[PDB]
Amino acid sequence: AVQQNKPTRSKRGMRRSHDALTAVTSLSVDKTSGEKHLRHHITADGYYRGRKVIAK
Amino acid sequence: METIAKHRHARSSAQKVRLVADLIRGKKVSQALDILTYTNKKAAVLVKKVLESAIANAEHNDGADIDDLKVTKIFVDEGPSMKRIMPRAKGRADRILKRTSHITVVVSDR
Amino acid sequence: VTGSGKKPWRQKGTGRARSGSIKSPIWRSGGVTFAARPQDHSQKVNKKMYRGALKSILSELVRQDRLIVVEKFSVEAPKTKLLAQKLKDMALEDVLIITGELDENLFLAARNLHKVDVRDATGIDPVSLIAFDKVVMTADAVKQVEEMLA
Amino acid sequence: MKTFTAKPETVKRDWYVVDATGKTLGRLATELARRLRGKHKAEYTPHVDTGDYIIVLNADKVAVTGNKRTDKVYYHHTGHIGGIKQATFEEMIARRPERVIEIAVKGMLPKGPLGRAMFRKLKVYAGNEHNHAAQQPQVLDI
Amino acid sequence: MKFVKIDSSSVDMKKYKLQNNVRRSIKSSSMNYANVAIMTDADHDG
Amino acid sequence: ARVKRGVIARARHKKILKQAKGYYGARSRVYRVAFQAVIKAGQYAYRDRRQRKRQFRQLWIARINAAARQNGISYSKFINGLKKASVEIDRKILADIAVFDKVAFTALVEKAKAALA
RNA sequence: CCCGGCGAGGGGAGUGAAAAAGAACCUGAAACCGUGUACGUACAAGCAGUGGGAGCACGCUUAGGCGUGUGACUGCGUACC
RNA sequence: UGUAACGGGGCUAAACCAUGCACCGAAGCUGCGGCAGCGACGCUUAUGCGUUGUUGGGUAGGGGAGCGUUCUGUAAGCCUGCGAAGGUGUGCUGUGAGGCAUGCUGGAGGUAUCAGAAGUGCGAAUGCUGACAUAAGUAACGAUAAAGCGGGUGAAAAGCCC
Repeated sequence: AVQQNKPTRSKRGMRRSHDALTAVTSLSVDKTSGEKHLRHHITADGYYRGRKVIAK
Repeated sequence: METIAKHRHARSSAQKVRLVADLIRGKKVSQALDILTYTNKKAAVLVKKVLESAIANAEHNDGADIDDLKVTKIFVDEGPSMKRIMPRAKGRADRILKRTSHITVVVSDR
Repeated sequence: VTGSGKKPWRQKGTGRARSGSIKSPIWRSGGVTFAARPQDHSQKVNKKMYRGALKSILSELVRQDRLIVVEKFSVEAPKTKLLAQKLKDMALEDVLIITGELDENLFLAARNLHKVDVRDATGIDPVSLIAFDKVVMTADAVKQVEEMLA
Repeated sequence: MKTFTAKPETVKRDWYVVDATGKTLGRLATELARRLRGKHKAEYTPHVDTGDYIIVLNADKVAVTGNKRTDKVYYHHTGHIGGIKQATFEEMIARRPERVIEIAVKGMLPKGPLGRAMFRKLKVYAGNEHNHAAQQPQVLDI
Repeated sequence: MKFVKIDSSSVDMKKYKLQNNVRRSIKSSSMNYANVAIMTDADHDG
Repeated sequence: ARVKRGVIARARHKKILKQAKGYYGARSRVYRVAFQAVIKAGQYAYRDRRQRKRQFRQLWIARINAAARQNGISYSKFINGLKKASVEIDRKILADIAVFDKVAFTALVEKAKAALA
């Protein structure tokens, strides 16, 4: 180990470039309820592709 | 318009929090909440609660007008770092830092 | 200083600097290599000098026309009002008083005033003279001075 | 005052051509570098490139003095193991003749971005034909 | 009267200084003693 | 009596850093560094003010020697003809002519050759 | 009063000369950390600067310049004690 | 380890010998301007000068002249709540340490001048104290005996209750 001398702040600023997040940038609208939900995932109310399942 | 909001003395590292902020700047309000909700981090819930307040902090205290609104100035500035020990082998201790990050949100029509 | 003569830590085998005591000045809380003692700052002055210097300034007062001489000078009773009322007739503000013999009936009312000091011939000092923009003497009082130096 | 200095926008460049047949290698390139560097003009600015476009043609016809044809060597290294490669003047003509003139000029020019710049000015061909006529080659010889 | 909790960070501080100086000082040649075996080989007294 | 220095140290440091404005990284921020960066910067100046007079006078010549050859003569011989023709003109003004006014410079060169003949 | 978990923290209102006096509460510097804007940077090798030196963007002005910021390219140059 | 025993290009002269005329090129010399030290000059006459020349790299070191912080007397004086000190910038200025005015803050002290006494001027000393960067959101979350599911609580449940 033993860094012989310290890196800059600019350096680590570059190391953290690719570390940035990527946004989903896509959502859906329920076939019935009109709710916002992910693709292939159920709505909070449980509606998936217009069908009700959980009822909890 | 103004009506900022802020959270202070949070328990989190500004670095971490600073990732979420980049995902929303200049953006429409409603999108963020939709972005943060389905984003997964400990901070998204934290920061979102703030942003939720700035709005509610507006219409009661000022002209409201949500449907046309924007996030202009968001940033993070670190707060105090609490001092704690995690011991180690051979008897040496180590000073560890619980790091805290102040937050600021500025939401405006322009 | 209060402390302990022990080595704060081991001589060798460590990453810090060799230290034999906690009381050294480079350290916090105790120090002061060179410490002051209540030494006497007084100076000797050859007599004739002191006796020779007063000769000068007096001569220097006349050439400034600051010095003043008068006959018997005293207040009737111990009142600053009367005292100052006597100077305001003489167009005086900041002044010195010197006389060969003091009447205790006077020195009272001279006390309270910030701009005045009263003295007897044996009690004068060079600085008091220079200080006040005006000075007085009594011909009697003067006799004790020229008689003093000789 | 402040002495004049050239500006890229105000620069006026030009095209020239040469037939290298019968020429001596070294004595040819020096002039080619003089042009490209701008030392032949009045307005020369060392931190600017005032050189004029040049087009060589029929490089393979070039000649040299003495036995350097079978003697003079080229060396290049691959950044591997220490492995080295060498090619004679003879060979290089039978394969990549354009390199020759394209090399000797480089060693006679400054290192750094500028020297790489003015090197972009030059164009060499082993044949007698070029497609650059549209910019016109007002003729030059030496 | 309206004070903020109690901040004991100074406790872990004084324990760190105390803990660090204690070992670092009196542990002596333990790193070196262990290194002593290394010390008997890495030396090359010639 | 005792003295406290918290203040005139800022003065020094603040001053220095101002002279260190613009330099990269730790050299424009910390004093323990900038102090040796400025002191070194100065001795380039003392060094540079000497040699810039070399830079221009090796430039001015290069300007000239071209235009001469453009008029069909070489720098060296061109000068010597003037010194034989008794002309004290400096190399500064001369070069400045070749950029703007070609006539005089051209019309001038024949002078040298004339006398130098 | 509102947000907020009948939290924290915060924003309004209000007091107060002043909340740039809010409890961590006079002043509030530097290292350190960030947001914002002008310029430059993805063919360009090395104490990182200086000297020169375009172009760019500004504030002045005068009307032609003067200044500030950056700094493309180039000569030289291997820190301190 | 890689052209590698011209600095490289490249050079049959752009090599060697002889002869000659130019030219380039140092902080050297000269030119313009400025500062300071030294000596004689006759005035001056602790001084203008006139000059006249000459000197002015510098470690250990020796000598000389100085800047600026605190405190004291000068000062029951001066400036100051129509804003000190301190902080933060700009513009000027001096041969130099430095000096002056002012823009924003801050909200009450500072001190001319001339002498005096100093706990008196920092980059270091594996220096002391405190604060903050780094490597880094990397290693690691402490025995491999083991968890899975449904209900309840609640803002939220894998770790809480049944």
